[PDB]
Amino acid sequence: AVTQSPRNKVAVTGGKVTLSCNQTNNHNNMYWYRQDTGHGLRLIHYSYGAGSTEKGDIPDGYKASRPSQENFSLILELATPSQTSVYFCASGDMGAAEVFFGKGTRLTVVEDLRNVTPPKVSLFEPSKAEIANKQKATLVCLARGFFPDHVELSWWVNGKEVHSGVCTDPQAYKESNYSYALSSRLRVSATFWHNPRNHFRCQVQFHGLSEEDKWPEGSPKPVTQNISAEAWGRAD
Amino acid sequence: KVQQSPESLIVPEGAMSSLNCTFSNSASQSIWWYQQHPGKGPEALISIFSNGNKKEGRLTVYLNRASLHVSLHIRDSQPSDSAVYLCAVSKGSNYQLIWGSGTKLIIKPDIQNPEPAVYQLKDPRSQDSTLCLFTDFDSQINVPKTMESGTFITDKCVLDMKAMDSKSNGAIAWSNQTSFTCQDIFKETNAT
Repeated sequence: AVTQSPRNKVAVTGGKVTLSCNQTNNHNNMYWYRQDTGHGLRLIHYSYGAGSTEKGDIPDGYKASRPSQENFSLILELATPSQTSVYFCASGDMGAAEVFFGKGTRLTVVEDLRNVTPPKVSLFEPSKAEIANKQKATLVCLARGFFPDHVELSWWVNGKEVHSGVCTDPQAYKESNYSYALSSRLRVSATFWHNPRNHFRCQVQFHGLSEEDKWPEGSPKPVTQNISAEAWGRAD
Repeated sequence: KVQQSPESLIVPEGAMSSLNCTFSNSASQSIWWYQQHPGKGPEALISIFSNGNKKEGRLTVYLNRASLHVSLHIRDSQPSDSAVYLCAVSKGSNYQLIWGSGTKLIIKPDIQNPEPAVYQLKDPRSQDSTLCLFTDFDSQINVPKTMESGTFITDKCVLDMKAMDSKSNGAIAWSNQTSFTCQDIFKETNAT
């Protein structure tokens, strides 16, 4: 319905970050909000139609434009780590008090981009005790050391994304001052795990740098990327 | 100013999840409940305009403009209905919403045959990498973190799927020196 872009973003203190929302509905109001822990949403500003953006609750370090009634764009002229947040866009009308929301932009603001690094994904295979004694086999995926925590974890059994029998940490653990950790459990039937032909892959999608960004380092650039650990069903 | 009942709610796969809300203008013309799945933004779930009950599916919402309290109750909570729950209030057509503090409701797996087990699992793609899986432990056992600056406990996880019975559960731990036993002096409530 509504879309935003980028959906993730790293910035350095001092950034031309402009988030851009578009409602291919026909709504005449367009809203930019941010969600930080303890607030549900706080409005920054909004446009009542193509033309004039007006103001909001949090307009400080944020400006906006409404070049189209189907595009409302928020700018952070000079970044600051206080603007590290999740940003939601909305589009509204007078048909109802109900409003329509974009999916999210995760913006993290750092002092040194060298800290942005993709995760280490490890897939831990089921227990002998577990299989034998409880006739079930939990594999455990664990991603350590990534920065920032713009990620999404997904299991993939034999090429198909799976959800049944998957339970995953709600939020990411601050392992250290940068490295984040995240874990996830996939339980299945021992008869299924023993099949030597069933292929389990845990994939972490990580959202690092935009290729428009500079990375003069001795190591590879931490762009957006999938990183998986795989394992096949064994017999003993 | 609108505030919501728990910041944080975890319930097993069958509970009645009960969130509450609080506006200030007794006359507020409307109260909305928005759901926010991981990966989506708030979709609108359900509305109260009048003073009473409003069942919708396994949802009920009750308002009291002479108590300033709106509450959303979920009956037979599902994995599927775990998300952020925003309580907005549209005190008029011509006003915008005033949003709430939120509530992170999360549906733990419900372990009906508590069969606790500290297993330890091994990294296939070699190293000396192992970790501990503390699985099948009752809907009561609480979980803080570890004993030192070289260990990690992670709390009870969060299901994502509507149907099965082998819906995985468990805490997990790992250490940063091969010296520590996978069943150490655990900083939590334990039960055999």
